[PDB]
Amino acid sequence: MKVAVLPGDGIGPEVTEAALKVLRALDEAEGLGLAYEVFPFGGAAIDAFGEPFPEPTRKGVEEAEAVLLGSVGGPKWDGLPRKIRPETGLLSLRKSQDLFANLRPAKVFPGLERLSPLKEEIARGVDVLIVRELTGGIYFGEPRGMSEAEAWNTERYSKPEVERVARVAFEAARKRRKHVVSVDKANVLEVGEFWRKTVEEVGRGYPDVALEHQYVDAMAMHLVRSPARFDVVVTGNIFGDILSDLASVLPGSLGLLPSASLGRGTPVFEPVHGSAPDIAGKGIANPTAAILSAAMMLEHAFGLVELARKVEDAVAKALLETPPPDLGGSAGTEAFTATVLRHLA
Amino acid sequence: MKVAVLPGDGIGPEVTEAALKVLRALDEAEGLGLAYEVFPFGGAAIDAFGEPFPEPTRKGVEEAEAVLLGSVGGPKWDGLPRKIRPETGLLSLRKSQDLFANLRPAKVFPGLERLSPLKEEIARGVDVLIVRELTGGIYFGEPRGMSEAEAWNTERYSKPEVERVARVAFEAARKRRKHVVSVDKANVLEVGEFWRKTVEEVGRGYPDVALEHQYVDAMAMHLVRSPARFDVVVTGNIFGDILSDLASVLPGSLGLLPSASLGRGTPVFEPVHGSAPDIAGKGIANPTAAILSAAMMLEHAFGLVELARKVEDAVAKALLETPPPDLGGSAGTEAFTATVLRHLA
Ligand SMILES: CS/C=C(\O)C(=O)O
Ligand SMILES: CS/C=C(\O)C(=O)O
Ligand SMILES: [Mg+2]
Ligand SMILES: [Mg+2]
Repeated sequence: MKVAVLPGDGIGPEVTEAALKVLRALDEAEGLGLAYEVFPFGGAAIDAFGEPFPEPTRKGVEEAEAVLLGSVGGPKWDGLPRKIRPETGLLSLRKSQDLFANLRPAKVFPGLERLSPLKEEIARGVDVLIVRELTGGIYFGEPRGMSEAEAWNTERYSKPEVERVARVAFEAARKRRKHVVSVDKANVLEVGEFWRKTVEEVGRGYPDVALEHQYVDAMAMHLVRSPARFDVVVTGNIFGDILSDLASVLPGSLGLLPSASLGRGTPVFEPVHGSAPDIAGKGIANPTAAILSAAMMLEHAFGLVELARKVEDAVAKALLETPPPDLGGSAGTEAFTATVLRHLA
Repeated sequence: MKVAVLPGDGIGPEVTEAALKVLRALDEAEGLGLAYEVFPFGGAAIDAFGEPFPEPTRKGVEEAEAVLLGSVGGPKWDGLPRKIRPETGLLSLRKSQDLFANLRPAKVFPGLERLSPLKEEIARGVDVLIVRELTGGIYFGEPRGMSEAEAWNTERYSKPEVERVARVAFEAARKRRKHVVSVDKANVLEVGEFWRKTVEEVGRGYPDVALEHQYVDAMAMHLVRSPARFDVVVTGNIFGDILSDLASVLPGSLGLLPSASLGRGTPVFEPVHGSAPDIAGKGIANPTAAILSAAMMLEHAFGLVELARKVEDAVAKALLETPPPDLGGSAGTEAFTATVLRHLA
């Protein structure tokens, strides 16, 4: 279990640190290879190297079997050359490993229905994972331009691009509730039809996982009227861009949300939240997102599903017992983490 | 006020009839040109003409200043040649008038917050109109195809296409709460940038209406966390296809939802709901959608905004006093309509 740890900026190191306490506790009690090293990333890296993705860090990432990322960015770097801003650090990092699968789970833990924008009965049981294709589609298609009278972008997927992201979604569902929904616009766009026929075929290699197809519009509705019926959801880039964002508001607090990015290279696992300069150093950031990213790490990077569910279950109990300030309670970062640890023990 | 009335099938004529009672009442009390004629459309037209969009109806549409549509379709026509199915009637009708602007309002009437999938506090006050470009974008772009190893669609807007739909949204906002949000993916797609710069420029011709720009993902979130802050929302075809569907689940009952389609030709105003064969002839269909389409007609086709708000206000009072079965109450089509009429008087 060789992890490169990239705490970054703002609340990044605070929440990262909380995740490590959890990973460490887990190491001592269960004995894992846990070996890890802290590299400077983003702002922290600029401060000390003139650039956000240094070669020592680049070296660490490569060699590591997984990256636990914090968050990067902040005022003290916002007026800087695009090529060198902390955000372009993220972009290089991701590109550097050809991560084509973004996993974002939206979960409403038992008792936390009160937080959802949805009504109690609709929010109960929600636990959906959105799997987004990262490297293809309209965001990257050629030809693409703007003339004065018109503009054009091209949505483009090839068969191997659809296949790999599909495969990730199926692996994921097998570790979960064995049900996949694939989202396209197949009744209108050929790229849609193409997606659907291709995923249908991949699904044939996972006879344990059921597969079902919906239209992106239909799906935007279901995510609001009845999100609790879904398990894994997989889709193309732009739609994933919309849908995970849609799914994400569901638990009703930013501090709850983890992320994994998978592909060829080193998997990266990060909280969705940014570096939160307005609260950095206050010891109040909710570390759930980070801890849940470690959980996701154990799961997707190390096939350690049971340990992942153990963290999740501890976190779910902590969120009830000593909820953080963003959940309406009082537990600062260290104190909440201590509650997670009481439940791992 | 020359209206071609196209009741169609299933609950179509039932709910259409309710809207006419309202329009008629409104005619006698306020004196409008109300003149109208019932043409057979969809199934009804097939039954008696071998085809769903007959030339008498085609004639009526053209010559009429507005079409009040019911709904078409049903089992007794589903196994028929594409070219002749009731749905292709809809398609020809719409095409025949080059309707490029689809307006769908999602409204949570006071006291009906209980119906929303959203929580009471978020649902209160929601009254958003989604304006969708109908005739351009990726749904229609060339080149477009599927090979065996890949598939491609092209998203394409020209400056006059963006302009006309923008204009419709601005006209609409002036009649409402004078605030427009334009939704694109401008930080990634040139078509996005192009949309945004173009709408920005149109906005300059409506100095009474404020204009604001969001990303389709951001907007999917806002529609769920805080839909009550919006007035008119305008966007491209595919995004509109997603977003209005998203907005539409918000009032929390299909029977509440109206639609207008505007362009060069005759404006058509219809309920979003289909022909509902499973309840046709039972005298229970909620006629709110239809009545609200007449309301939309008065408004968008005849600039009669005050009369439109009068219908809306009556409908809102009826929905509280004698709610229909789909709202959890008992009022069948005639009885609910009678409650609308008591409040128009
Ligand atoms: C393009 S991938 C973005 C994320 O993974 C995030 O915002 O956490
Ligand atoms: C393509 S436009 C669709 C509608 O207007 C509707 O479903 O009511
Ligand atoms: Mg399968
Ligand atoms: Mg303006």
